[PDB]
Amino acid sequence: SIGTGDRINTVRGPITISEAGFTLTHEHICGSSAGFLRAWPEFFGSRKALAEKAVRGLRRARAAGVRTIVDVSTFDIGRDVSLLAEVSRAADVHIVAATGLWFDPPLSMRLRSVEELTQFFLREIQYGIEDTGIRAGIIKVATTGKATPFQELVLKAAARASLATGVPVTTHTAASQRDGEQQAAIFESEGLSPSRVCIGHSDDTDDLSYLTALAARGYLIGLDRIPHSAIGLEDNASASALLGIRSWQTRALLIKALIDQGYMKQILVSNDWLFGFSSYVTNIMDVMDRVNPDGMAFIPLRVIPFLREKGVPQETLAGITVTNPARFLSPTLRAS
Amino acid sequence: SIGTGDRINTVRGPITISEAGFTLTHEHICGSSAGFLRAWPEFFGSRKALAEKAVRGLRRARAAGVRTIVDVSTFDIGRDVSLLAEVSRAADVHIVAATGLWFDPPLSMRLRSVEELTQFFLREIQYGIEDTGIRAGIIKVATTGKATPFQELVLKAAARASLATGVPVTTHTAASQRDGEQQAAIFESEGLSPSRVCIGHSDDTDDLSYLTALAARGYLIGLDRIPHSAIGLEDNASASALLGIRSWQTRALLIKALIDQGYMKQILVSNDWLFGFSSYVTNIMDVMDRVNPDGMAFIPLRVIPFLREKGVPQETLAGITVTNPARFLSPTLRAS
Ligand SMILES: CCOP(=O)(Cc1ccc(C)cc1)OCC
Ligand SMILES: CCOP(=O)(Cc1ccc(C)cc1)OCC
Ligand SMILES: [Co+2]
Ligand SMILES: [Co+2]
Ligand SMILES: [Co+2]
Ligand SMILES: [Co+2]
Ligand code: NA
Ligand code: NA
Repeated sequence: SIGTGDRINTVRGPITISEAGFTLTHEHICGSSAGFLRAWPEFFGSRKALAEKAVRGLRRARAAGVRTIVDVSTFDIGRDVSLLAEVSRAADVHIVAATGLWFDPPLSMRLRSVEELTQFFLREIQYGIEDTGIRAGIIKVATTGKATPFQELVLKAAARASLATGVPVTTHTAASQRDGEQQAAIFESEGLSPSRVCIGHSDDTDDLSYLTALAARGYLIGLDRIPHSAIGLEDNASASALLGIRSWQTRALLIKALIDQGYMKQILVSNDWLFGFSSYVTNIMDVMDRVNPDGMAFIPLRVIPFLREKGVPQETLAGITVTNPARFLSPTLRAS
Repeated sequence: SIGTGDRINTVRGPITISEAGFTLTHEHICGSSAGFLRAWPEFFGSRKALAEKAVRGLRRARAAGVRTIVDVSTFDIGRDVSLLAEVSRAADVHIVAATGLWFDPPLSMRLRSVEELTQFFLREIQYGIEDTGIRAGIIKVATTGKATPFQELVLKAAARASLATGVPVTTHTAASQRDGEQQAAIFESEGLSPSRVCIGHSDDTDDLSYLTALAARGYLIGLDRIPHSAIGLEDNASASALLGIRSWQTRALLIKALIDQGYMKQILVSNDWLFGFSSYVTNIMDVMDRVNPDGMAFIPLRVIPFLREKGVPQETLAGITVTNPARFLSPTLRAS
C-alpha cells in the first residue's frame, strides 16, 4: 500500500502524523441535524454558549493529554465545520472533520445514486466542506441493523471515496445485531482493505466472538462508547434506551479482552461525547452530563487508569491511544 | 381583526401592502433540503449558476408584471434566505420568506414538542431566519393524507404562531385526499381564523364540491400548480408521478369555476415553480423546464389570458393576483 502525503486533514489545516498524538477517534462537538444549529441556535442556549461549553470541554480533555479528536459528525448530524474550526483554535485541540452520511439523510441525499454520493464524499475530502477549504479526514457511515437499500449505497460510496483518497472509513453499528459483518462484506466487495475501516460502537455488545472475528480479518474495532450508561436512571425511558444498562467498566473490559486475545493493534477507543445534542429528546445533554461530568476526558481520566489497574501494560495503552489512531488516520492507498 | 403595522416582511425588509402588487403566492427559488445547497452547490452546477438562473427567471416574470413572489421554502425545503436576498436584489423582485415545516423535518425537528415548534416559528417570524434579521412573512405546513402525529404538532404550532404574529399560514395538501378539511379542523381548534389560511395545491383536485365548501368557510384556495403536467411524458414515470396527467387548462379552469361559484375573493394563484430541485430524481428540473419554459411567468403569460378569453373579466383577475394576495399577506390579528 502507499501514502498520499503523510499528512492528516484537520479543521485548522494539515498536520503531520506525529502531531496527532493522543487521539479520541469518535467524538462530536455537537450532535444535531443539517442546518439546525444555524437555524435555531437558541436550542443550545446560543451558538456562543455552545462554543464556550465546547472549548471548556476540549481544554479539560487536552489537560488530560488529548491532543486530537475525530468529530465524526456527518452532514446530517449537522456538522458545522466553522464551529469546529473556531473551537479547535480556541481550545488548541486538533479536530479531524468527517464526510459520509449517518441515519438522518434528507431527501436531497436519500434519492442520490452511489456515483452521485461518491462525488459528494470526494468533494468534502478533496475540495473541502462547503466553501471553507476545510477537508474531511475521515468518512462516517452507519446502519442500525440490516442495511437498507440507501445505506448500502452509502457504504459503497464510502468505500470508493476511501479507495480513491486513502482517508479511512468509520462506522456506527447496532453492535448487538452484529452489523459489522454485513458492513465488512460490502466494503470488501468494493475492494476496500479492512485496515481502512473501524467498526464503531463495538462496545455496545459483549460478544467477543463477534469482535475477535472482525479484528482477525484486519478491521479496527471501535470501543467508543465507554462512558455511556443509564445505570441508576432506570426511571428515565429515553436515557435508558440511548445509553443502555451496561456499566462503563463492563464496556472498558472489552478493551482488555481484545488485548488479551492478541488484537491490541486493532483497538481504537473513545467516548462518543458531545457538547450539544438536538437529535434526541430535549435535555438529553443535561442527563448525559450528569452521567459523565468528565465528558471527553473520561477515557484518559477513568478508562486508561482502570485498564492499567486490571493489568494492561502502560506501553500497550499508549499503542492504543496514539499509535493505532495515527496508522488509521494516515491517508493510505491500496497497493496498485 | 387587527393589523400589526400593515407591512409585509420580504427578504429586503418591510414593504407597504401596496408595494406587493402582482404577487405569486406559492413559489420556490430552489426546492432542496436543509444545508444541501451550501454543502453540495455543484449539484446545481454552482451556487452562482443557480443564482443567475433565478435572476433570469425572476426578471422574465417581472417583465410580465410580477412584482412579488412568496417563496414557501421552509427550513426543510433547504431555504437559503441569503440566496433569496441576493436574487431579490439582482432581479428587483420582492420575495417573502417562509417559516414552518414541510415533510422532510430532520430528527432535531421531528422530536420537538408543539411548544418548542411554536418558538422556532415565532423566531423566524419575529427575530428572523438564522442570523440574517430577514423575517418570515408566511408559515408553511403540509400533510399528504391524514396528518401524522408530528404533522398535527406542526399544524397547531403554525396556528399559534399565526395568532400571535398575524402572519398567514399556507399549506401543501394531497388535495385529492381532501386534506384541507382536516387542516381546517385542526386550525379552527386552535382558534385560527380561516381568512389567515390558504389550503394549497387545491388545483391538484377536480372535486369542486370539496373546494367550494372550504371557500365557503372563509379559507383561501391556492390553485398554485397550474403549469404542472406530464402530458406527453407518459414514458417518464418519475415525472408523471410528480406532475400528473391533467392539463394546465384543466387546472386553470378551476380558477374560473371558483369565480363562478362566487368566490373570486378566496382564490390565490401560483406556479409552484423553482430554478433548482434536488429533493427529487436527478435532472427533474430539466424535465420541468421543458414542460414550462415560461417558468414563473406562466401565470401572467398563459393563464391570465386564457381566463380572459374564457370570459373572466380583467378586473376580476386583477382582484385575484393583486387584492387577494395583499389581504392575505397583511399580518392580521384576531379582534381583541
Ligand atoms: C507516550 C507518552 O504519552 P504521551 O506522548 C501521550 C499520552 C498522554 C496521556 C495518556 C493517558 C496517553 C498518551 O504524553 C503526553 C505528552
Ligand atoms: C390594475 C392592475 O395592473 P397592475 O398594477 C398589475 C398587474 C400587471 C399584469 C397582470 C397580468 C395583472 C396585474 O399593472 C402593472 C403596472
Ligand atoms: Co453513532
Ligand atoms: Co457518535
Ligand atoms: Co408542496
Ligand atoms: Co411548493
Ligand atoms: Na484530502
Ligand atoms: Na414579523
